[PDB]
Amino acid sequence: DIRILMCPPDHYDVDYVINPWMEGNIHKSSQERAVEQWKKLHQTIKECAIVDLVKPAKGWPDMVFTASAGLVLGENVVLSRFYHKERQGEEPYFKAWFEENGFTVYELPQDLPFEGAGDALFDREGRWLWAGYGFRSELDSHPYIAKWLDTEVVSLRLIDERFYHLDTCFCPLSGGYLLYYPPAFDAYSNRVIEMRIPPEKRIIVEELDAVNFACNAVNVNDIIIMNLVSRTLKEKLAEAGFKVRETPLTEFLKAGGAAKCLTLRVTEPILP
Repeated sequence: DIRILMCPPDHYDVDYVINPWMEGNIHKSSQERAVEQWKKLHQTIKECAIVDLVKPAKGWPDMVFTASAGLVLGENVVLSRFYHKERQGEEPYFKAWFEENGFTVYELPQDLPFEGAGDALFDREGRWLWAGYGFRSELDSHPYIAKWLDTEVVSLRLIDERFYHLDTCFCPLSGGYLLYYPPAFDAYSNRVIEMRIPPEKRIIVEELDAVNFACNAVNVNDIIIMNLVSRTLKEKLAEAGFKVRETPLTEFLKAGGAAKCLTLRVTEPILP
């Protein structure tokens, strides 16, 4: 009953620069290698969850990054309104997928950016929604989300342009654990995190792992899937009870995304 939406890299390239990882990388991706990497990730995820696919649209290479299609809870989705025109053309295709698959879609005002699960991730027990802002999603979008989805929203301010989406530096896990990179957040936001997640449940990443997108991890039950990380972090995760599966995603890091960015969990139960 866990289903994840992905989108294959049929039209994938680096064609523009809308985050720091893309600088110097235009046309530096190998589409064939990207296909191989994506297929390995898809197979690994499919061993843990059902994978649904949306057909990619030519001219929107970042459509592979389905985490930003929208924010799902129950039968509802808040559709993303992308900050950059370079991704705004993905919106009708994602909307069509959500409507075809039975979701009720909420749409933000056109002038109010919000980038979906890329910037907003539920606490895994459903106690609240963590929502990033500062580079893509506007803080003013958070009340809309709170009302549309009937959830407390805990807003977190991102301060490092490399970690421009919440999901690149912050990953709620099963068992109450949180995998995150504190320097991506301002001091107040770190205090907000710390008030809610006690130290024994924090899995703190160091910069070396952060810049390899360690926090951009897919977690299904006790399995965590990520691009590549240190033995130090792998041992911390194993001690917390997680089975780590690594799979190479270098062609996607050239666009500033990794395993989690390539996925959207479309089964998010409403929990009592």
